Amino acid sequence: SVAHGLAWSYYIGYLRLILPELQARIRTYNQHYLRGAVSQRLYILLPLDCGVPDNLSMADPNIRFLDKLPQQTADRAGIKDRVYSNSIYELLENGQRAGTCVLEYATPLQTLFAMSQYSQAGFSREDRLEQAKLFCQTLEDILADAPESQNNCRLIAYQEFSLSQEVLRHLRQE
Amino acid sequence: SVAHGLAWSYYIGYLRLILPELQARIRTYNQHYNNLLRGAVSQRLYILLPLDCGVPDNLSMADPNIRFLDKLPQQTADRAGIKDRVYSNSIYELLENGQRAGTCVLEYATPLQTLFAMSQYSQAGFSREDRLEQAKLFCQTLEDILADAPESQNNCRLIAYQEFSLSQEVLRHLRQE
Ligand SMILES: COc1cc2sc(C(=O)CCC(=O)O)cc2cc1OCCCOc1cc2sc(C(=O)CCC(=O)O)cc2cc1OC
Repeated sequence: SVAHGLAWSYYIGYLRLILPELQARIRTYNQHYLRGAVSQRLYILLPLDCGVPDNLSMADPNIRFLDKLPQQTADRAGIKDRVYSNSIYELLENGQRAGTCVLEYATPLQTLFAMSQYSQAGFSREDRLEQAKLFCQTLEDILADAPESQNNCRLIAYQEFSLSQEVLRHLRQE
Repeated sequence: SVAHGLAWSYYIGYLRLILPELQARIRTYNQHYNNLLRGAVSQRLYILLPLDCGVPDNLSMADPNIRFLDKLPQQTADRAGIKDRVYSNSIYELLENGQRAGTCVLEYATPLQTLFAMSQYSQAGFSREDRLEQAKLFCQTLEDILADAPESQNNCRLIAYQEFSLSQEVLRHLRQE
C-alpha cells in the first residue's frame, strides 16, 4: 500500500501535469534543430532494485546527455511558475547513435530505497522488491485509463547489464 | 499507509533536497533582490496542510490578504537524470487591516491533493470518508520525520488546519517566532 499511494501520487502530482504538454515541447525542439529528431514520449526508468542515480552517463556510458528540452512552467499549489525541466539523451550502440529520447528515473522508487534504510520508516528491505513491482503495476493500471498520458510515456522496468540496450529495445518496439 | 508513504516521499523526494539550501536563497533575496525599503523575507518554508486536502494553485484566491510579492532565486540540481532540475518557490505578503504584517516563502504540500484525487477515483480503492484520517496521518508522519532531521525542521514550519482566514493562520505561526 506504500507503493500503491506512491504510484497514484506520481501520476496525480507529476505525470498528469507534464504528459499533455510533452508532445509540443518535443516538436518545438525538433523544429529548431526520423532518428535525428528526438523521439516522442517520456521514457521512465523503473529499476526494481530502487537504485536511482542522479547522473545517467554514470549508470551506462552509452547514454550521453545531449540537451535540456525547453522547460514547462505552471502555477502549482502556490508556487508561481513551478518549473518542469526534462533532459534529452543519445543512446549509443557500438560507437554509433542508435536513438535519442527524453529520459528520467521515477523518483518515488528512491523513497522505497530510503524507507528500507531508515528504522523509523518501519519498512523492511525484504519487502522492497514486492513494493517496487507494485509501484510499476499500479502506474501501468492508472495509465491504461489516461490515454493522453499513456501515449506520451513508456515504462522501462528492469532487474539487473546494459541500461542503453534496455532503453533501445523499447525505442525499437515502435 | 498511503499517507505514511506520501509523507516519507515528500521528505525524501523534496524537502530533504530544498531545505538545506533555502537559508542561502532567502539571504540572497534579502541582500540583492528584495525592494530596498521593505522588511526582510522571514526564514523557513511555510508549508500549508489543509486537512480537507483542498490544494488550489493560486493563494490570493484562497485569501485576498495573501498577496504574491516575488519568486525566490531558483535552485537547480541534477536529479534522477534531469540535468539542472529546477526548484522554484514563491514569496508572499500577509496583510492585516490593509497593511503588511509579514512576508514569507509559502506553498501547499502537494501530496494532500493526491489524497483528494484518490478519494474521487474508483480504481484508487480509497473511500471518500478516509480522507481526513489520511490527511492527519500525513501531517503527523511529516512532523515525526522532521523531528529527526535538525536542519530541515529549522528550515520549515508546518501549518495544519481545518476550516476562515488563511492569512491569520499563517501570521499566528510567523508571530510565534
Ligand atoms: C505530489 O506528489 C508528487 C509530486 C511529484 S513532482 C515530481 C517531479 O517533479 C519529478 C522529479 C523529482 O522528483 O524532482 C515527482 C513527484 C512525485 C509525487 O508523488 C510521489 C509521492 C510524494 O513524494 C513526492 C512529493 C514531491 S512534492 C515535489 C515538488 O516539486 C513540490 C511541488 C510540486 O509537487 O509540484 C516533489 C516531490 C517528489 C516526491 O517523490 C519523489
